[PDB]
Amino acid sequence: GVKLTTQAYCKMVLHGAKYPHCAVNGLLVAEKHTLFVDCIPLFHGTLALAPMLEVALTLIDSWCKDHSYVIAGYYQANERVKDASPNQVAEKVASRIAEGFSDTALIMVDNTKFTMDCVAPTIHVYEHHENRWRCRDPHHDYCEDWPEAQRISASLLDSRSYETLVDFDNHLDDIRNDWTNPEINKAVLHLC
Amino acid sequence: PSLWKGLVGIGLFALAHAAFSAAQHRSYMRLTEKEDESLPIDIVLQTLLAFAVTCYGIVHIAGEFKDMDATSELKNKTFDTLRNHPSFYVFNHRGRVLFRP
Repeated sequence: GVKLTTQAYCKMVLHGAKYPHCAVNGLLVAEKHTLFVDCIPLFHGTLALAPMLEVALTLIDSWCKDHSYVIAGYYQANERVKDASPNQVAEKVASRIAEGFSDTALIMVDNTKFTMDCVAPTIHVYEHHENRWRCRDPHHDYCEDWPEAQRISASLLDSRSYETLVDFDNHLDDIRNDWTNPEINKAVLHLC
Repeated sequence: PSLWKGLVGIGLFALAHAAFSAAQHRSYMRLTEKEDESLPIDIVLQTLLAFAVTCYGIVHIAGEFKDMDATSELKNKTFDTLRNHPSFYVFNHRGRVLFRP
């Protein structure tokens, strides 16, 4: 029972398109069948480094608890086309975030199905049971409004909004780049 | 600015004109054969002023200095660039599948 908003999917596609050649990751925050109300990206390329992940998670927790949300999911898109299984980094990060709330489950953007319109749900949701991480049913419905997610992702990609998208790494480069990226949020609101 | 370049040109032109004047004045002596043995004040003043302006322009034309501290131009090099390694590029990423094949 994992539920994420359409804006979460459009953010997924936006971050995948921003750095197509580099594996990316990040978190998804929700309020306390969980509904992932919002998302946040962080870093790309090298992902096995600990200090950035720790500082990130701390900042995510601070920002979310200041505004009543709590981090409740982890996403990671791998670099290789033929790769769809979680690595050590994703598994340990998902295990650590799931220590707080058991409803937290991992999601991975399967880059094999990544297309212009996102014809099929690219994200695959993995649950932790029996101390093991395994994928859910692919035939399950993932986004709340699949045609809406398709159209908004297509419009955002065709509008060249992926270049304007900013993740946590750009915030690290310069704080002047807003890591909360409300620009994509207002674009989503205008499109909807 | 680029006008500096233009400036130096006129300076050389001025110097060139001085040469002509000097040549003519030499002909003067070669037709007067008097105990003058002195250049006109106008030509020497013009030559010196042309030299001054041309050298001042040339100093600008030489270019701009570069700082010795190696961390000057490397300050703006974010980590998103140094990691690319152009020789070791891999084309098995989501870019090809996502974009038009």
